[PDB]
Amino acid sequence: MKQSTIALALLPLLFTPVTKARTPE
Amino acid sequence: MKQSTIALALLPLLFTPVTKARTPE
Amino acid sequence: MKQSTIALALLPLLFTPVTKARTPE
Amino acid sequence: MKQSTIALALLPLLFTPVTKARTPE
Amino acid sequence: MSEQNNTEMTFQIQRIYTKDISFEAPNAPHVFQKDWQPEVKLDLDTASSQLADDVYEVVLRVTVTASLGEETAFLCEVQQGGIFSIAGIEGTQMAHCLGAYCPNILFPYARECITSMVSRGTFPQLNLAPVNFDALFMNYLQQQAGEGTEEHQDA
Amino acid sequence: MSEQNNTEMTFQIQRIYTKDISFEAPNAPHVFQKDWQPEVKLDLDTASSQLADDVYEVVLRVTVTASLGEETAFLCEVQQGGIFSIAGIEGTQMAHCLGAYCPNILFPYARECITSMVSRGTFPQLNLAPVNFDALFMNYLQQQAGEGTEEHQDA
Amino acid sequence: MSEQNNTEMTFQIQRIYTKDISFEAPNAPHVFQKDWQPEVKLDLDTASSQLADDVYEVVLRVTVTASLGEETAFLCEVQQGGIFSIAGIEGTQMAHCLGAYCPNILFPYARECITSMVSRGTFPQLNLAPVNFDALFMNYLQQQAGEGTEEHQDA
Amino acid sequence: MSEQNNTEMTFQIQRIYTKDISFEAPNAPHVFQKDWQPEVKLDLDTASSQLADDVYEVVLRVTVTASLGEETAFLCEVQQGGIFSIAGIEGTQMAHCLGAYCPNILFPYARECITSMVSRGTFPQLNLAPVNFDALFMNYLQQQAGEGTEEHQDA
Repeated sequence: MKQSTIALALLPLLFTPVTKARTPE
Repeated sequence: MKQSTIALALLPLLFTPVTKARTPE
Repeated sequence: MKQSTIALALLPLLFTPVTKARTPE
Repeated sequence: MKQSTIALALLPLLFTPVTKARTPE
Repeated sequence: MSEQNNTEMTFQIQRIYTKDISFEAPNAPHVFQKDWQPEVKLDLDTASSQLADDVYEVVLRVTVTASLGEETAFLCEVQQGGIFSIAGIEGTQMAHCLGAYCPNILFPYARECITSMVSRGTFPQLNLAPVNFDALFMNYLQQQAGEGTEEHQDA
Repeated sequence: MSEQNNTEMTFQIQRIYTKDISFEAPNAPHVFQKDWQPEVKLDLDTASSQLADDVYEVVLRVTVTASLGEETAFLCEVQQGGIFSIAGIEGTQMAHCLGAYCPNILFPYARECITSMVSRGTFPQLNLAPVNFDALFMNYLQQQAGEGTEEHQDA
Repeated sequence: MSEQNNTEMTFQIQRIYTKDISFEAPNAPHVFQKDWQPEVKLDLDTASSQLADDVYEVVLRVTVTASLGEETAFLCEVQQGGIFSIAGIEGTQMAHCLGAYCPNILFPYARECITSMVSRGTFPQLNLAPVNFDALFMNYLQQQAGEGTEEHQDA
Repeated sequence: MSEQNNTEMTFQIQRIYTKDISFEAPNAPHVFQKDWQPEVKLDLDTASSQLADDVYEVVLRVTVTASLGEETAFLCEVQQGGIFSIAGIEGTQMAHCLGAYCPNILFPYARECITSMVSRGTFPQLNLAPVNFDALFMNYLQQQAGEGTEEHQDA
C-alpha cells in the first residue's frame, strides 16, 4: 500500500543549445 | 514604449453594476 | 473598544491631534 | 573572495533531523 | 418615504483571488543594461460577472507596461477578482460601490502581485501610486466650501 | 472614508509602508491537520509622529490572533504606517483626521499584508470586513469638548 | 568524459528571472463550488538564447494545467530564464551540464513561481515533486556507481 | 565534480509554506530620505521538527539586515518551512539532501517573501543571489579546479 504525488520525467530529447555540445550515441 | 508614471482614470465606460440589488426576482 | 471578531469600531484611546502629538524634544 | 551579492556559507553541522550525519569528532 | 441617504445597504467580502496573470519581458536579458525608474504605462480594464442576486463578482484588470528609454523593458498584468455580497442600496449609490469601492479593496492585492512578477523578472522597483479612487467621485458630488480668518485694526 | 469638509481641509498622501510585519505559525504542520477557517481576532494599538510642518505620519498596529480548535493557528501583526500632508484643520477634528480617515487609508493595506501572509502560510484565507468607524467617531466628538490623546510612538 | 576528479568544466550564474508568466483561473468564481479532483497535466517547452561569447541563456517554460474531470480548474505557465556562463570541456560532458544540471537550477524557481500564482489564486497547496535529471543522464554517460555511506551513529 | 553516484532516494514534497515572516523598519520615516547604499548583513540559521518516521520538517531561517552605516535601513526574517519525505540514502548523501538540496527547494519561497517585505516597506529591490550549498559540498572529498572563459564564436 503506497502512492506517489505528481512528478516530471527525463526530458525525451536532452536539449543542447550551445555549440560543440556533440552527443555521440 | 510610451513614457508615463502609473495612471488610474475614472472608468469612462463606468462599471457594469448589479441588476436590482434588492429583490432576487 | 468594540474589537469584535474582526472590526475597528473605535480606537482604545483618541489617537492624536496634528498639534504636537509628541513630547516637544 | 566572492565576486557576488553577499552569498551564504556552509553549515558547521550538515543539518540532519533524520539521523545525525557528521564526523564523530 | 425616501430620505437622501445610503438606506440599509449590505456589504460583505466573500473571497478575493487572482483570476489571471500575465508577465512578458520581451527585451529582458539585454534591456538590463538600462538602470533607472522604467517608463511606466498603467492601463485599467474592466471584467465583471453577477453570480447570483445580492452577489456580484467584481474584477479589476490592471495592465502594466514598463519601458527602458526607447524600448520596452517588461509587461505585467493582474486580474484581481473578488466576490462581494451587496444589497438594499440601488442607483448611483451602488454604481459608486462597485465602480470604485470594491475594485479599491482589490487594488492592494493586484498591486503586490504586479511588483512580485517585476521582482521575478529582476527588474527595477515598480510600485503603483496610492490613490483614493472613491474620493475622485466624492469631490464631484460635494459642494466645496470653507471659512477665513477675520481681523480689525484702526490707526 | 470622509468627514466634515467645511474648511480648507488638506490631505495629500505622501507614502504608505510597513514599519513592522509579523506572521508566526508555531504549531504550523501539526495545526494543518485542522483544515478549516481559524478563529480570528483583531486588535489595535496607537502610534504616530510629526515628520514636518503640517506633514504627519499615522501608524496603526493591526493584530490578527488566529487559532484552530483550542491551539494557535497563526499570529499575524502589521504596523501599517502612512505619511500624509494634512492642513486647514482646527480643534477636535484634528484628532478625527488621524483617528478615523488616516487609519481608514491604512486598513486596506493592513488587511492585504495579513491576507497575503495567510495564503503564504497556506491557511484558509480571511478578508477583514470594512467598517465605517469614521461616523461613530463623529457622533461622539460633536457632543463633547473632551479632546483627549495619548503620547505613543512605539513603531 | 572527465574520468578523473578535478572539476575541469566550470559554472557561474550571471542572472535568473522569469521572461514570461501566465496564470489562468477561467472559471474562478464557479471553480470553488465545483468538485475538487485536480487532474494536473505537465507540459515542458525549451527556449535557447546566446547573449555573448561563453554567455548562454537556457530557458525552460513549464506548463501546469489543472482539470476537474472535464472543466479546467486553472492554468500556471512560467518561462523560467537563466543566464549561465558555461565553458571549459564540451560534448556529452557539457551536454550533462546545460541539458541536465542547469534545468535543476531553474526548476526550484519555476516550481515556486507556479505555486505562488496558485496560492494567489486561493487554490490548495500544489508542489511538483523534485526530479534529478542529471544523475539519470550520468546513468547513460558512464553508469551510476560510487556508493558512499559515511555514517554517524549518534542522536 | 565528475561523480556518477546513485539516486534511489524516496523523496516527495509533502507541503511548503511560510512558518514565520517579519520586516522591521522603526527608523522608516527618517531612512527614506537617505541615499540608498546599505551593507546587507545576511544570517542563515537552521531548524527542524520530527512529525513522524521518514517525515521531517526542513526549516531554513533567512535573515536579511540592511544598514546604511549606523542608520539601520531595515531587518527582515522569513523562516521558510517545508515538509519532505526522506528515505533510501544515509550518511553524507542524506546530509546533502537535508543541508543543501531540500532548503534549495525552499530558497525561492523565502527569497520572494523577503523581497516582497522590502517593497512593502517601500525600500528598493533587494533580491537574494543563487547560493549552491550543493556545489560547495561537491568541493570537499576531492580536488577543485576551474577553467576560464575561452571566448569563442564562429560561423
